[PDB]
Amino acid sequence: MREIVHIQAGQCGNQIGAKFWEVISDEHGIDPTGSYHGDSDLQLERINVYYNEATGNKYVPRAILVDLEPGTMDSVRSGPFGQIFRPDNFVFGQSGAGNNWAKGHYTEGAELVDSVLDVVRKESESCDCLQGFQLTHSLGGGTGSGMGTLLISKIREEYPDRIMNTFSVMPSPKVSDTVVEPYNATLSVHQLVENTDETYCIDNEALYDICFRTLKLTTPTYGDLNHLVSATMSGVTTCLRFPGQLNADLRKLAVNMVPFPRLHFFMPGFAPLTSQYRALTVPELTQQMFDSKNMMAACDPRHGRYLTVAAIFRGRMSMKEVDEQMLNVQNKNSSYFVEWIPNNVKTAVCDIPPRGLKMSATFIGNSTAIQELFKRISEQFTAMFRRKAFLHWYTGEGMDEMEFTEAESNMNDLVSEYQQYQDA
Amino acid sequence: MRECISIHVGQAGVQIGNACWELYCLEHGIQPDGQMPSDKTIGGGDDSFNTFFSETGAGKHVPRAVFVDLEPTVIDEVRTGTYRQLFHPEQLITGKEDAANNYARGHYTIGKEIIDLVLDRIRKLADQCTGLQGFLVFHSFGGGTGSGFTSLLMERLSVDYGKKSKLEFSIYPAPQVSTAVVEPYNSILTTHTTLEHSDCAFMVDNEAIYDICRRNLDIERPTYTNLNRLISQIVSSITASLRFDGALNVDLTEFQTNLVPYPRIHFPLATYAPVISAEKAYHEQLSVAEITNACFEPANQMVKCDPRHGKYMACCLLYRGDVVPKDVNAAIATIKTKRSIQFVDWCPTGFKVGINYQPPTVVPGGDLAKVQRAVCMLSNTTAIAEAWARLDHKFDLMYAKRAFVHWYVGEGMEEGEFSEAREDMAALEKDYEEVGV
Amino acid sequence: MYTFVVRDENSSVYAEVSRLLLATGQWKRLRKDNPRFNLMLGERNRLPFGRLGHEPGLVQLVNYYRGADKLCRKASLVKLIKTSPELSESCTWFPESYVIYPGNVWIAKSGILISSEAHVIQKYLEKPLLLEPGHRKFDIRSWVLVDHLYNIYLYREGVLRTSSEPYNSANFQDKTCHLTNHCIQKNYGRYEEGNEMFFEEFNQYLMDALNTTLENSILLQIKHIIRSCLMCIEPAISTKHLHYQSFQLFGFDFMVDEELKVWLIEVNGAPACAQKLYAELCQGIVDVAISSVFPLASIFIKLHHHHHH
Amino acid sequence: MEVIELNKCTSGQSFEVILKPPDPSLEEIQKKLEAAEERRKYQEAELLKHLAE
Ligand SMILES: Nc1nc2c(ncn2[C@@H]2O[C@H](COP(=O)(O)OP(=O)(O)OP(=O)(O)O)[C@@H](O)[C@H]2O)c(=O)[nH]1
Ligand SMILES: Nc1ncnc2c1ncn2[C@@H]1O[C@H](COP(=O)(O)OP(=O)(O)CP(=O)(O)O)[C@@H](O)[C@H]1O
Ligand SMILES: COc1cc(C(=O)c2cccc(-c3ccc(C)c(O)c3)n2)cc(OC)c1OC
Ligand SMILES: Nc1nc2c(ncn2[C@@H]2O[C@H](COP(=O)(O)OP(=O)(O)O)[C@@H](O)[C@H]2O)c(=O)[nH]1
Ligand SMILES: [Ca+2]
Ligand SMILES: [Ca+2]
Ligand SMILES: [Mg+2]
Ligand SMILES: [Mg+2]
Repeated sequence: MREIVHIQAGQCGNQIGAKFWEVISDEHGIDPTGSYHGDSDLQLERINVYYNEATGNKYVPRAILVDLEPGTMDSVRSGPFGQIFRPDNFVFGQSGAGNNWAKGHYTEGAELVDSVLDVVRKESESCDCLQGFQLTHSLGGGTGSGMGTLLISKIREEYPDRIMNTFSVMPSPKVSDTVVEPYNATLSVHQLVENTDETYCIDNEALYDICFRTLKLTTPTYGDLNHLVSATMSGVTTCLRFPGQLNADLRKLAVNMVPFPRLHFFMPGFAPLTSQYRALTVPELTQQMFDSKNMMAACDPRHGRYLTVAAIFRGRMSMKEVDEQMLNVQNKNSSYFVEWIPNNVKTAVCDIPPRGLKMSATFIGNSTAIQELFKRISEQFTAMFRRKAFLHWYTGEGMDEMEFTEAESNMNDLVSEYQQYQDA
Repeated sequence: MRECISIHVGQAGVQIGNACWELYCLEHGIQPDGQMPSDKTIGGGDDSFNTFFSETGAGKHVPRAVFVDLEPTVIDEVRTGTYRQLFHPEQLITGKEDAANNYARGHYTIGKEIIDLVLDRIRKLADQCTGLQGFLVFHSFGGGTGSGFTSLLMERLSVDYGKKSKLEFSIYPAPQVSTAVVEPYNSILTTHTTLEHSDCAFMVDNEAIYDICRRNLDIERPTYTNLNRLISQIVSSITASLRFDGALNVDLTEFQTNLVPYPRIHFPLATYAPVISAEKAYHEQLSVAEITNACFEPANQMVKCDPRHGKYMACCLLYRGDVVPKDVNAAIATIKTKRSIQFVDWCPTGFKVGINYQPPTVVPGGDLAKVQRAVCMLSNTTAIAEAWARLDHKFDLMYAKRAFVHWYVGEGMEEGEFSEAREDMAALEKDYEEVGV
Repeated sequence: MYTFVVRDENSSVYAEVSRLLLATGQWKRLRKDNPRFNLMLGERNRLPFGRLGHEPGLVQLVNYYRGADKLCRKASLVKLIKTSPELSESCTWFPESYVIYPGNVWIAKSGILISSEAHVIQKYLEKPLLLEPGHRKFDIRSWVLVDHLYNIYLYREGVLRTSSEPYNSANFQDKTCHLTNHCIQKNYGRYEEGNEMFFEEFNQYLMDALNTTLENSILLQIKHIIRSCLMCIEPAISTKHLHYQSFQLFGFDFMVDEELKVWLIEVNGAPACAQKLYAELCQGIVDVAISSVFPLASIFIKLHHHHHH
Repeated sequence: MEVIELNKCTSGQSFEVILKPPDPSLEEIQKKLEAAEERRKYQEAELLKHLAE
């Protein structure tokens, strides 16, 4: 289990997806033409996980770029690392999806999906041992949301024994394109609950607040938010991308993080928050990574309990200090970690730090506090759905009201399920 | 002589195998290429060391070893490492995909497709043996391969080699050393399924070894290399009597007879002194009294527990170095008066002593200092049930909520196998208490 | 912030040690089943000692000594004294006791029988010391705190659990004058409040009626008995060099006979204090047994005597 | 304290010292492995049926 196939879908999917490849290609010393110009051997020992080796000692991202309009993907090709992607893996329709889940899932996306799958199969075929897939997308638009979850469903049919992973950006009125986002996210969450093993919940509310409050950026662009997303993505993929101690893969992560199959929605976080000169002491990293102000999902971890936790430290530091500090928060905040899963916090260290920082920490929590995210979207949904407002956009693409009622129920179930274990 | 096959399942098994075979090679004067200059019978023999090594016409000495892992990375470091010429490639067996810390995946799913291959490579070694005793099996309780594939091997080894003895070296899981959350489940499952198939099993709690490395080797944050090098000294002690001239514990059957009167209660507590740092400039060498006395201190045990609140069924003292019988008996006389050493009423209060005059060998550049004399006590105390209770409690906590269970069921395993395995462990805890109070 | 759990709700003593710790602002109480504690305040039966001291990063302490039940049950207390050389079968301060399973006056106990006809049969002290005015039996309760280092701390205040019925040689079946237990009595408080004479008053009686002191006539023999009993079992129960540590409050029960000779009756593993003394004793447990291991931001007498021979 | 059964050699010696006197078959394994492969392949069928819907 080494190779991963990366898929990025829609405006948001391709934007954050493009930053991920910029960030991680700099860490593995791959330039914008695909040539290695690094210094350590540790940069290339697990390069197979995300890149294929081509003729002339080039590295090509195992990346499939999907959209239902050409705009964003043309920006990616024009952009700084655009030339590194395999040109055959740009798969794109022309008419767009108009921020409509139904267009993505049932009509426009249907027309395009089989050709995405042909590239997925192509990339899969030349993998020695495929461990699974990761998708970058939002749940608030139409392509990444609707088509993205169509793909997920299809990939599960063809590769039922491989791991499905998502970086799923959740919508918020603070960072909002259209009023139908709550509908699009509720239809997608139902898909994610059934058809994925792990989902990183990036809430745009939380990214905005981090940019506003805890970084002093008065007017945040999507690029400012996507700086935070790409840094977290680098964070959570560290163990996959460098050696080593725990032979780290998607399945082992899934087995240990997910005590109940539906509850696989993780609350990622990063320390230190950037946009520095002083390096953080190991106590500070440990305080900050566990701090609400550093979480990428707008939930108070104090309103729930941790089922499982995975913390990944990056840089040259005393592991003695790390273990003491990691034991200090568990023993000083012990009510917030469930007693019925012994030793639920798992710590890992990697010697190489990310660009810019001397040391850093990535947090991955399966907290029952995530319910707040789903309740927030369930309320925004019901506000509109009780008056059947904006439904014509979907019913015009063949969907029934029944399908909305179902998704509403399936999400409120998810919320009940998280509540069961927060009091248990 | 009678040949012994060592089997190393999983990462923990394999890396501990590496450590042991490195040490054995140093002890018998066998080199990385596999030549043994001090051997005069070229091409063969029936010396005590031949129980663990076969020989070839060109003079190579070859471990009676099978390394089995469901993924290649760890055994690939044996294939490319210091002792690459030592093993025949057919002894080193790897899969493609590990068991993701899942008993069921190791036992049922990925086990089924590889069990026949491994038994075949085991048969290739059993056919080179004039009179096979049986097997030493090394594994973790926590790993999926270590828990799951081991238990299926132990099932099949009972069928194909019903006459032969099976000893375990088992690594019990510890939060302080790369534990996953599901290892308590894995530990109970494999313990249940392996219980009837194992004659004598030596548990090594990673917690105990880790603190020994902190306290006595001054190692801030012990690595697997530190832990394994130390575990292999305890292993060498225990297997010394199979590989060297002597009259205590000369075959695998004797380990069962001397240490295991009640067949289910077959987990002897190992205790080991002295453990001393090679970076320590000034060290006053410890005596026979002081190291025999160190055998009754919990801080030196392979599992932390309190023998004073339990009862002994058997006690062996295996000395390595400058020791003579009268020094041992004088130390035993002193210690009996000071400490609480209660035996069961149906067993003779006593000690079977084994002394080998060659002091312990140390790996050059290792963490352990050379010592004039050392000892490994093997005592079958009921105190070791303390470890079963801890492990059982963690299982109960998670299993009350059905936490993680779906991953096991998803590999074809029935939910009932959990509570079944836990009932055997409930019976096991009760056996210890009857015998012990 | 140190942490503790509570697993005995009946414990009058550790109820107060629980409340004193919380009201320091430096000790959080956790749930009964939370493994991540510095201090257990454990159960009486089935206390899970095998789970203690295996929590990385916590130093764990508990208010019971595993193995201390051997001194605290009646059946095994007799068996301890008959078998150990350091308190021989010719032990002068223990009433001649025997064990058979289910002046020649005896007593049976584990519902108490006193006759010559009729678990443990014990020599009944026919000629006990009698406090006047009253002509009445009493027993002395001494509180002992053994800390993690095995320092034996005797609390300076004890109590006489008195009777209030004249003692009788011919009449055994009447239990109120022979058995001096606080529960069995409730003349309940005629001579002293609640049948409780504290050490200051009892010292003065001895000075007046007997021309001696509490320290000389009785308390030296108590200190010898406590120290003889605890040093006997130290190898079996000491938590020096162990992965968790233990302390324990013990309650020693004594009888003083006519010629001022002190006799051990029972050692009590989970003792209740006396109503007045809770305040001072429970604070001393905290100072000496708990805060020594877990320091924050003398009421005892230490028992030790290395005589050379 | 009696020191019995003393045996010696050049590499060591050994003795005892007393202070006081007093399986399922190949069919059934391949069976219940295959019973778990059925439940595995049943679960995969209910998935591929649910996806066909
Ligand atoms: N003492 C020691 N323990 C180890 C070693 N490697 C792993 N462990 C322990 O074994 C448990 C994990 O099991 P492993 O043996 O690594 O797993 P595996 O058997 O390879 O199984 P999968 O990876 O699940 O296929 C944990 O308790 C680890 O601390 C080692 O080299 N020495
Ligand atoms: N050998 C003896 N001689 C005189 N009196 C005796 C005696 N044995 C017992 N008693 C009396 O019987 C009473 C109760 O007996 P005992 O002290 O054995 O039980 P107990 O369990 O109630 C003490 P506690 O519960 O306070 O620890 C004592 O107060 C004592 O006066
Ligand atoms: C995909 O990135 C990660 C992978 C892993 C693992 O592969 C892994 C292996 C063994 C055990 C665990 C684990 C994970 C979580 C918990 C709560 C646990 O008890 C064990 N994981 C691990 C990661 O985090 C350290 C990864 O994130 C980068
Ligand atoms: N964090 C982040 N969110 C985005 C970005 N682009 C769009 N979004 C969010 O994604 C949703 C709109 O979906 P979008 O990806 O544009 O639609 P699609 O192209 O049809 O999938 C809204 O909630 C936006 O706030 C981005 O670059 N970063
Ligand atoms: Ca069309
Ligand atoms: Ca030879
Ligand atoms: Mg848009
Ligand atoms: Mg492994």
